[PDB]
Amino acid sequence: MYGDLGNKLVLEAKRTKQLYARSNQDVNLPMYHEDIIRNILKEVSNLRKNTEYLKEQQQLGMLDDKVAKCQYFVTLLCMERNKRCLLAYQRLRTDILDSMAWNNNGLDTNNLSHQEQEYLKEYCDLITDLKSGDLVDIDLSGSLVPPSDVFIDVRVLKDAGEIQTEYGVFNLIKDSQFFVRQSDVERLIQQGYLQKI
Amino acid sequence: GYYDIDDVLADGTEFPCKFQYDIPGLGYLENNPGRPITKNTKLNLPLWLARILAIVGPVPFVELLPPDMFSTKVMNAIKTDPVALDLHSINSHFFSLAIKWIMLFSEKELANVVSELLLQRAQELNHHASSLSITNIATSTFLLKLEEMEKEIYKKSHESYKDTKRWMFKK
Amino acid sequence: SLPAHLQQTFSPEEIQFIVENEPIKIFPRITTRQKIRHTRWQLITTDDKALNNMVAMRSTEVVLWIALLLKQQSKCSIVAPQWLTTKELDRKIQYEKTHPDRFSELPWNWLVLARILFNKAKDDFHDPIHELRGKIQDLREIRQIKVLKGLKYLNESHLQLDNLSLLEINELRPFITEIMDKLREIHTASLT
Amino acid sequence: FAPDAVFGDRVRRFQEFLDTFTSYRDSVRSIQVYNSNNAANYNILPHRIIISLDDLREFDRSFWSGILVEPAYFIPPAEKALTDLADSMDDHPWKLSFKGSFGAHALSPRTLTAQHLNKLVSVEGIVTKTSLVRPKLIRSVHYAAKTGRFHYRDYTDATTTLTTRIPTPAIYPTEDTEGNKLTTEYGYSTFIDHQRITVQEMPEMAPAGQLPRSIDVILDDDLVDKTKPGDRVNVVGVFKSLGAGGMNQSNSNTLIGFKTLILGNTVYPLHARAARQMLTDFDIRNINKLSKKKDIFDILSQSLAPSIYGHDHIKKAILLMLMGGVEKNLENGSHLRGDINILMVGDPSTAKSQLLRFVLNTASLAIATTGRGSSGVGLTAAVTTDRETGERRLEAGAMVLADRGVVCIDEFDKMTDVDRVAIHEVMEQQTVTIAKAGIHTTLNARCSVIAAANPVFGQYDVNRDPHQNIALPDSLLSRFDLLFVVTDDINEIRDRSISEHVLRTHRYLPPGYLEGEPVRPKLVTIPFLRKYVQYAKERVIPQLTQEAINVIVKNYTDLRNDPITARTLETLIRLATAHAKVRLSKTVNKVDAKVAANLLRFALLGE
Amino acid sequence: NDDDNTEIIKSFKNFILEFRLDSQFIYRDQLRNNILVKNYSLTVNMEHLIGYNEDIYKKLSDEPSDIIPLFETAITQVAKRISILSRASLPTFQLILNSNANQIPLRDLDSEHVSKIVRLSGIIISTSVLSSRATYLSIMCRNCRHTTSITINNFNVSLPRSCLSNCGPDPYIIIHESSKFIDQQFLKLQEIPELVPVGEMPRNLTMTCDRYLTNKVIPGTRVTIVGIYSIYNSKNGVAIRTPYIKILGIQSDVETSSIWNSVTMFTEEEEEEFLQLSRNPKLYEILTNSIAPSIFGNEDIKKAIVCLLMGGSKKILPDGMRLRGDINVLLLGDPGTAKSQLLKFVEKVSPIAVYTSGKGSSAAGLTASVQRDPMTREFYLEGGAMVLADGGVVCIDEFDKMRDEDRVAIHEAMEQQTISIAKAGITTVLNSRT
Ligand SMILES: Nc1ncnc2c1ncn2[C@@H]1O[C@H](COP(=O)(O)OP(=O)(O)NP(=O)(O)O)[C@@H](O)[C@H]1O
Ligand SMILES: Nc1ncnc2c1ncn2[C@@H]1O[C@H](COP(=O)(O)OP(=O)(O)NP(=O)(O)O)[C@@H](O)[C@H]1O
Ligand SMILES: [Mg+2]
Ligand SMILES: [Mg+2]
Ligand SMILES: [Zn+2]
Repeated sequence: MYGDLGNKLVLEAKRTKQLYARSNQDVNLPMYHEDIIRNILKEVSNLRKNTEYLKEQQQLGMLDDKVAKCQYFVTLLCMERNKRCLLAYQRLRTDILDSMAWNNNGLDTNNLSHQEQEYLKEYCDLITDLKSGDLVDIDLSGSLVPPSDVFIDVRVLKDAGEIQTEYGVFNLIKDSQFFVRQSDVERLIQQGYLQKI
Repeated sequence: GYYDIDDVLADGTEFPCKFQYDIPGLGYLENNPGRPITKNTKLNLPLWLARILAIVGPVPFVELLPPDMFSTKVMNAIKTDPVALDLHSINSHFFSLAIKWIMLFSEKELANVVSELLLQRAQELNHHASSLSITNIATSTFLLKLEEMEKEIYKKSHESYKDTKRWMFKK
Repeated sequence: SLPAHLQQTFSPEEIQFIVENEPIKIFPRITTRQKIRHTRWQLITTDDKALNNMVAMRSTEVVLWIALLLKQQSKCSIVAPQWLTTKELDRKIQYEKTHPDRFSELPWNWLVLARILFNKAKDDFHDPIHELRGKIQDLREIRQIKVLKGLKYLNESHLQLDNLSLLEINELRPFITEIMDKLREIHTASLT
Repeated sequence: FAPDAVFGDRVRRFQEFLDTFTSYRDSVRSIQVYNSNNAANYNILPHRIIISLDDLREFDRSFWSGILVEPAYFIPPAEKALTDLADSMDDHPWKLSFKGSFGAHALSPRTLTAQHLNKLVSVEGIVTKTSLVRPKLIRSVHYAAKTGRFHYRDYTDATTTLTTRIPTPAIYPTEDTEGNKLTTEYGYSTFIDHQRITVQEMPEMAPAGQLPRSIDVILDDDLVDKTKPGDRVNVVGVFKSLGAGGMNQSNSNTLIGFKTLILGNTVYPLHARAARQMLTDFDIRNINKLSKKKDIFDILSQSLAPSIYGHDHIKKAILLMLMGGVEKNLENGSHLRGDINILMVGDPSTAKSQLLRFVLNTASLAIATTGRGSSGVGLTAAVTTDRETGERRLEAGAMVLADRGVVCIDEFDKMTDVDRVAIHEVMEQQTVTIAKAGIHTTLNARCSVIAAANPVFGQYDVNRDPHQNIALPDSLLSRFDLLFVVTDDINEIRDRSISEHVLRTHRYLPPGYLEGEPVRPKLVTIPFLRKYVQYAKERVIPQLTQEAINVIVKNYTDLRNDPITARTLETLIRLATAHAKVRLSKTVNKVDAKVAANLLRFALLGE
Repeated sequence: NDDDNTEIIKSFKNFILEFRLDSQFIYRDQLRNNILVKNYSLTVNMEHLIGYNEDIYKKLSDEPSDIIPLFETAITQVAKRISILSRASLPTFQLILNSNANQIPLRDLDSEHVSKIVRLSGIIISTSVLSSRATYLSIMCRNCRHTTSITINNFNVSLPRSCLSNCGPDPYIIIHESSKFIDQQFLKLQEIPELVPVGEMPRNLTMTCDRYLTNKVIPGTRVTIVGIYSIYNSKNGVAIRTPYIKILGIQSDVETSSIWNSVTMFTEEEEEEFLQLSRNPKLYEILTNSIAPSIFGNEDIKKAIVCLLMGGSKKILPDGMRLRGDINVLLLGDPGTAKSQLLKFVEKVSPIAVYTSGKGSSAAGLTASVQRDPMTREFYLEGGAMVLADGGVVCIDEFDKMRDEDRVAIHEAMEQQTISIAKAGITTVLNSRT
């Protein structure tokens, strides 16, 4: 029956929601269900053909004030349901992509639809437009854990050689350790090169 | 919410419907597009459809028969022992569906019973959410009997307690 | 753009950040008040005057994140607030035991500030710190009993929690608001 | 706090409850007038009421939770109030029973726990080891020969009362206070019937690798003999401890525990997935409506085992075997059996065991057995000592427990022959005879045996005769009504059909479970089918008729005059009579004889 | 005496209320967290008790049968003080002990260990039903109805011999309505197989647990035990008494299906580890490599063994029919092809398994056997290898040498997942999901 593929798709939605919600990291979101979506869209096209057939046959006039009213209303509701299921799935994966944008890309691509890939590009362009405009003195893409300590120990987890910072350098020797201003290394903690606190 | 996935799922559950008219062409609800639906046909329809056909008509096109999940058997089981009851086995979305049913047919008795159920289970749920490790079988059994609605409230509550305990004891 | 767990509550770290904005009394171990016979603090979130005019062991009041930053070094000692002493905590325990319905009027920051100062200023207490930790524990346990008694009376209408701490509130918030919301939704659904 | 001070208030509150929910007053008066009529008219209803425990909750939650959590202090005032109500009706202590919504007090013999002691509990299980019924002395009356007065003595033990009253040593008086000789007056003295049963945990519920637990129930007066062994049951009663538990210093053992019991208040037989299903007039009308559909026998037999492809003639025979023909009793008490006995012998993986398991789930009363797992004694009946008294007593085996039911036997040819020697009397005479241990008795075993077997070789060998293929003696095979031979004979069309059916069968998902989650063309439903079988067994006894006889004799002579024997004829009569039961018809007719002959022709010829 | 008992109780109350590591009062928190979920016990690590005040541990280890009840009493008092408002009821809390003391193997325990705290290990071979023991007897005199009560602690008790002020020769009876009771279970522990001496039969101990330690472990599980090695005076030499262990703590190597069928126990870290393991692309190859890694080749057999360990999905249909989920594999072939070694590995890795050899087996010995309970003089049913393997694997080595009527007995339990017994007046269909 016409609601079923929508239910399969939103059960998929719920499972990917749980997959994302169980962990602190961004779990790489699962494959876009192109096949179920195409089955739904074909089902919607069939329901559209049924409305077309019926609105043709209202010229022929069979009991239309009730019977055609009922057939039309039911198939219309089937289409509303299928729209709701499709938009619920797409809105969840949109929400997760927005989260990933702010977490990393605004500072696994095969699993997205091409609309979702170019959407993620445009949304990263938007985040960068915000932190590049007014309010620029705040790195709007930065962390939301409050700054507890200004100086921190950090252990170098992967090697990256000599890099400059605002008034000096760090030579990121493997398994060396710094005592350093947190604001001068936060980018490297996010990028996974530095370990502690 | 329109995009609230647990609401989209809850709307997908099915309720017993009794049709009030002979209507051609709707037989695909009875798995054959080529035949009518007849008056006093008794059929299970999803709530996203049954909700609408029970109001449009005049007599509406459908009457909704009392579902088993709100039968006198289940209501009596609720009214004896709210915390021991396996609502998940009754229906995984029983609270959302009860809210929808109360709204669809204004029913003070069910509103009171479901409020009593929610409050008395909220006590036990908070006890298991507050208790933390330093999973316990007594907790592990209780979380089976929770709805998806209650599982969400439990995860959020328990995560709050766990986060607070973490902050208090780890430097 | 906001994480799922920060959507409708504060993290315990954010609660600490809020509490860290409170003034606290310190004994300086540096002198910054210049005699008539060099860098100044030049703050913008809080008052600059006290830090610019410190003299060693003349007690003075500064915002707590600065007091902790100084106490990270030997350059300060943080005077415990008057409530955070053995006799005062014992009076609050007796109040809690004496009045089952009310919460005692400990300040809203009490658990957070006790945690902060027991960890970062363990040597500044006049009382032995093990007793202060014990009595803070007594208070949290008794207040938690009262919390459980209170949750038996959740409503579709409202609730009153006179002297509950910021941290205790924040710990309970994603439960109480959810349950009262769902009781409201059940109740309002019944209305014609 | 002392119970007596609150007894009066508890009495009047239960009196107000009974006055409020006046259906209980109507029930009391209905019982009374029934008993008065049947006493005068020259069979008796008991002085017992089942109260919906929900009604007592909705009336007064405090008293309701008193009945649940402190029954020793709340059932005696409730029964006193009920007795006073019965007294208030026009012209003996009345007892209570309970139904509904026990919550955490709904248990099994496993999860019943020492925390539940002295509470009112409901336990689901299967009955085993029912004791003998014995009169238990509760009051004795004595005529003092010289004094003229009738003295009396009450008695007590831990089973007679919900509270631990002081014990009374079961001694009869013999002398007055003045020393005058007493004489005991039976008939004025009072005895209750007493029975002790073991309720065992349902094996389907027992967790991985643990055997079923069991507990002992006490039943008094009218509850006695409400169950036999093998009955699946729900018992409601007060879970109690009794005895010294080794605290009496003659017992040196430190570690033994206290004995525990349920003192029973009501006993409900079960087949929920009730042993006898209730039928509404809607059910009656639907059952009759379906019986007039011209091909109803095909509909019902196709509705048997819908997850088994094919095997149409076997499912037809199974349906007629669930609805066996009428048993005849003749001069000198001579007897002709009415069961239909089926043997499925054939290749492996031909659904023989699955069909037995469907029958086990569909008949009103079915007992499962397997060839190796069954002893001949374990099949008929076994002598044991009843530890309640110390006497040698028979324990019913599978054939006796299935009386007025069916027996399923899987792996039947794997039996040892001293087991099969014990099958013969059940098949031939519907009875078993015991002549051992000083016990010399005969027991009823009136049941349809349906059995599954393989040939002596792993698969049926069409090069060789049935007596050479089939292990069993002809002296046993001739006792079965229908001997079916099945084969897994390879064929691409049938293999395609059965395969796609089996894949549809394995793609099932029960309601509410998520995808891949583990578990905790018209056809009737199995509950409907069970109701139809019960209706037809109870309410129609088809009478044989000459127009059917003509078909029967024509077909019997034709089958015989081309394995056939004299017993084949009454098998045809049984099959026709059962098909008349399928039609719900008071007469057997030519259609029934035609179907019976067609089906037996399939069984004999492989038609 | 009760002055010293009061001081012991106060010392333990202080241990609960004062013991602290890294800013957390672990025993106050554990006691509260246990009270909320309504398990009235406390798990104490004796390292912490030693570290707090070694005099207390000296008192406890000198005479645990007198000191454990006082510790339990202390726990009750703290439980009330931290969960019930003082001046606006709970049972006696069980004390559970965790320990890392040196183990005594089961065969070495003897007269020097009587009444000492003992740590050991073994395999549980049997678990009895939950008998009921009194914690508190309400008592009265049969004649004058003098009423009193006896509190009982289960460490080695009786009724009084005569009335506490004529009442006759043996005057007291129990009042069961106001008496209180607890669950008591008997376990039989057999010593570890690789610790049995040369040519010895494996020795076993009867042992008891109560309150929350009941139903915690099941037959076949390998466990470590903390308990008071102790004595009881059996009804049966001269001046000879039966040894047993009063269990104070159980720690299985892993917990599985002890009293749970739909319930589970997994930590977040191991669940996440299993989740990311499930997502691995080379998972089947890694699992195949894990099977019998010292056995060369036989790759399709290892693949099949993975499938047998995992099993399919069991199903129950509206027909009422049941569809078999578990999988059966036969290794038939030449000598020294590592078949027995593969069966040994499968019995080693499976969470539930039994290994038997066909010539060592019996029909009853495999499915289930009828037994007669001697002092009851009454028949009962005891489980064979199929019952003990229920929920797992049975490794039937040496299968072709199994006698044919023993071999035939496997058929039903192997396909229908059930054992249909009909013997000695017993009739049941036991489950065997193997
Ligand atoms: N016609 C059928 N339709 C569906 N499943 C079938 C059919 N025939 C056999 N099977 C399947 O075959 C399996 C074995 O069935 P079972 O009843 O044990 O066979 P059997 O005749 O008893 N063989 P055996 O015990 O070795 O003599 C079951 O899982 C059935 O579902
Ligand atoms: N592929 C192999 N890799 C390693 N060791 C092997 C291999 N095959 C055999 N062995 C060794 O040879 C012995 C195999 O014995 P076993 O496991 O009993 O084989 P089997 O197949 O059971 N033969 P049998 O019991 O006579 O039927 C062990 O000592 C193994 O270590
Ligand atoms: Mg079979
Ligand atoms: Mg070998
Ligand atoms: Zn006395």
